[PDB]
Amino acid sequence: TLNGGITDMLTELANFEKNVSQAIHKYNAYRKAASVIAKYPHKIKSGAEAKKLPGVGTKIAEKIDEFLATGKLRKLEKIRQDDTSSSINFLTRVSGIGPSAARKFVDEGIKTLEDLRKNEDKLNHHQRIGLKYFGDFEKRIPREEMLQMQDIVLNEVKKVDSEYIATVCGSFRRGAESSGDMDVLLTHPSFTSESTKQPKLLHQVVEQLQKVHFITDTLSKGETKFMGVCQLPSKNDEKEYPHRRIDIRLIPKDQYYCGVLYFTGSDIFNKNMRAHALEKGFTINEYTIRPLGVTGVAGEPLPVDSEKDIFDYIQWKYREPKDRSE
DNA sequence: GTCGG
DNA sequence: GCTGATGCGCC
DNA sequence: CCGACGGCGCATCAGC
Ligand SMILES: Nc1ccn([C@H]2C[C@H](O)[C@@H](COP(=O)(O)OP(=O)(O)OP(=O)(O)O)O2)c(=O)n1
Ligand SMILES: *CC[C@H](OP(*)(=O)O)[C@H](O)COP(=O)(O)O
Ligand SMILES: [Mg+2]
Ligand SMILES: [Mg+2]
Ligand SMILES: [Mg+2]
Ligand SMILES: [Mg+2]
Ligand SMILES: [Mg+2]
Repeated sequence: TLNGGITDMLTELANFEKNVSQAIHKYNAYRKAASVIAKYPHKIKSGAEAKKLPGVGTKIAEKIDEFLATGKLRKLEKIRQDDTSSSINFLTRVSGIGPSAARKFVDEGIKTLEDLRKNEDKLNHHQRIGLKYFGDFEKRIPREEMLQMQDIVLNEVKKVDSEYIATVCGSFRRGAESSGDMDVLLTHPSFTSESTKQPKLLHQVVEQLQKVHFITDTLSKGETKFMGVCQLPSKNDEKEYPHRRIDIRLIPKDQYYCGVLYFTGSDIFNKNMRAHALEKGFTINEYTIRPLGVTGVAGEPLPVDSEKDIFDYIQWKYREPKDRSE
């Protein structure tokens, strides 16, 4: 936690701009600045030193000088002591409650956990499950438990059809000692960029995981993306494991490398890499890397035979999953 | 809030 | 129905 | 100073 105080301050400012101000670009500006300062291998002495880093301008430099002087930020001190700002920030921690829904609830007098539980009728399905597991979803997953969850998913997927390949991505594939949730990239030979030779390919895997009581709830479900809740089985007399968030993304098998690049992240690494691609006249999504024409229209997919191939196109040296974190 | 053109 | 916009989610 | 800021899946709603 070398520049922990500064990165915490910038994260708190980011969350305010997203949750209260609904200023997504100011949120992205603060997260970018937080990320670059976290990687900086010196104790920052002044704002002028911070200002030399990319993504740190005049206003963040001024907030760092204030922070290093006083140990706090008057702007945050005031945000913390404002009821409406504080209420919106709390409600946004419930899965399914974003900035819009949070501000709506605060206007209806719903500002606390007790207010939410008294007014379940006013919540959509996602928001009901977010409230139900509010405590559990706050908790991080030790790598040891992620390895157990991996064993269940991969073995259960193999039982449905041995042609499925399931890859656990997110912070796990970046080699983190704990993860916020479980992200599963799924492929099957019968789903490519060219044809859907089999229907219900994702449905069948979700059903199997429900059948053995691993998946416990569904937040949303379509043909390619599942968003739900799972839980490790516990032994006799021992306390239940917390309920965990699970994302399952079915990716065309021929577009695996763009898919696994997307799903490995981190989110800030993806934004930086995709931003850099545009500067080099390319657009990257989870399916393809495409060149941009003179117009700014995306051309045809370029050939990708590895993660590294995508880095080569945008003239970046390969970063291993472990060097893509914040 | 930042920054390259 | 459908489409397009918006909210909230994922990395 | 200015335009751009990553890209998209699913749920929900307004308008036809
Ligand atoms: N969900 C997945 C995972 C992998 N693959 C394919 C892509 C590659 O052709 C091969 C394995 O690639 P990986 O990047 O997963 O390689 P590993 O690091 O697991 O193993 P190795 O280094 O031996 O290739 O399987 C796939 O179609 N679907
Ligand atoms: C950090 C100071 C702010 O920078 P931004 O362009 O969000 C403004 O300079 C003043 O703060 P605000 O008036 O409270 O937004
Ligand atoms: Mg700078
Ligand atoms: Mg939230
Ligand atoms: Mg995340
Ligand atoms: Mg995750
Ligand atoms: Mg996730």
